[PDB]
Amino acid sequence: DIQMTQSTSSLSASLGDRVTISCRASQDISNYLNWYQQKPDGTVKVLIYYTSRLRSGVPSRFSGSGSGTDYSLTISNLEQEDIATYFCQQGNTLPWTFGGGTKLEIKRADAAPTVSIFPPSSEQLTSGGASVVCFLNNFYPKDINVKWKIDGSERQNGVLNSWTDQDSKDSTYSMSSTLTLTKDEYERHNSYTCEATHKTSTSPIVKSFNRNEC
Amino acid sequence: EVQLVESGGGLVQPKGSLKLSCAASGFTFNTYAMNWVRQAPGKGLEWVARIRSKSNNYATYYADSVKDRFTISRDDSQSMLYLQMNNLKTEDTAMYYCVRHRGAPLYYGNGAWFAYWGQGTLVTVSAAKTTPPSVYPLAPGCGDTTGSSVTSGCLVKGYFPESVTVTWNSGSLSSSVHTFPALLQSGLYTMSSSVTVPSSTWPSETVTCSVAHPASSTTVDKKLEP
Ligand SMILES: N[C@H]1[C@@H](OP(=O)(O)O)O[C@H](CO[C@@H]2O[C@H](CO)[C@@H](OP(=O)(O)O)[C@H](O)[C@H]2N)[C@@H](O)[C@@H]1O
Repeated sequence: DIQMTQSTSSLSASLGDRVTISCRASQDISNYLNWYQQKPDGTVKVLIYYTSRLRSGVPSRFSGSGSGTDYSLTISNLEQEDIATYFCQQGNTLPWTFGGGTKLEIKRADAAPTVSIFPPSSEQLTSGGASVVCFLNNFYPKDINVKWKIDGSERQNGVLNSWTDQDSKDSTYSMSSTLTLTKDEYERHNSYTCEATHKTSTSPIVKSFNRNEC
Repeated sequence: EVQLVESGGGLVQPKGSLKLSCAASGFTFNTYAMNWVRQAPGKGLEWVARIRSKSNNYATYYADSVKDRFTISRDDSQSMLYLQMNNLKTEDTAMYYCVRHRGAPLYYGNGAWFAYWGQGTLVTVSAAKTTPPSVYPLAPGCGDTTGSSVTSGCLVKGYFPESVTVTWNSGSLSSSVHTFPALLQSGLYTMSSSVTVPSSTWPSETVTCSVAHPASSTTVDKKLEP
């Protein structure tokens, strides 16, 4: 089969930048090379076909070039709505094969997270379990550290963190941290806090509650 | 205009079977070739199968990985595409997309490409059983309050397979919401969702999350209370 290679799996660029995404086929594909955009929600559309032909309705800032085994998608004057994963595909010979994809993050100005904290629910407690949850919302860049402090001591066991995809309208990220304990464990401590450390601040952003006041 | 609505996706055990469907509309179905394309989670796209039009005697073609296990078919009278999947394997786990082939090659070139794509139907091939989620609300405690806004949430815990959908106020309050991708913890998934609203409009005024998990026919609503 024909192997398609996109050697850059991810990149980051600012609004207005030129973005070049490369694709290499394992054999000549006679210019039958097509590009697709997959939005973060999973919606797929074709951009370019037959190397350089622009699909009706796709903005002109998308263009393609190449021949033989080597091809490129260019996004000129990058726009906010271009956050997506980009895939190449050869249509020369069966099986029709795709590249592995190139994920495009768009930069924005650094932004501090908005932190919210939530105690476990009555319903969960009756089940004999206890999940404490922290949301860090609308921050940039993506890297961020969350620490849980129980009565002042760091707790790492039982912590699970999930980042959102980049927000399509404002390019920020969000993440949830979930600390799940047995109800027994929960009950034997009072102070619960999550601390967010991010490059936008020299000191952590903190939210806390006390079990006996909740 | 062009709509391709996939259905039939679900959990199935290894060596099991499942039939997917795709309801097409907004174009002349019977003059186009159709495809299925799939995407294993976190991976690239893989072409699965092609069925040509009646004018080409409905010739079918398959990727070698699915050849002899999968059968692509169509019902032109109902504008439906089907994928019958037999002897399923773990690595068939994927989102499955119904796809309309490019049209006239004299205009669009001989090379194959895929002009319109459905939103997908998720197929999970696993030995693990269906498990409905436990849904729990997330409201602020008594201690402290910001004047401008408040953030509420729903925690969706210990389900299988993917996925679930969370909506707030029957869809009304939207994109003030964040959906946190599900994580697999010890054979079971957990995700959460948040909404942010003006602080005056809550709690005076109701806020509710509806959690659907089609795979276990469950739907749970939580009205959020102080
Ligand atoms: N104007 C023709 C064009 O319409 P458009 O899609 O631009 O609106 O294409 C129509 C479809 O053409 C047929 O496409 C088939 C593939 O999907 C192709 O079969 P194969 O590729 O399997 O050989 C067939 O030859 C094409 N005629 C066309 O009906 C419109 O007239």
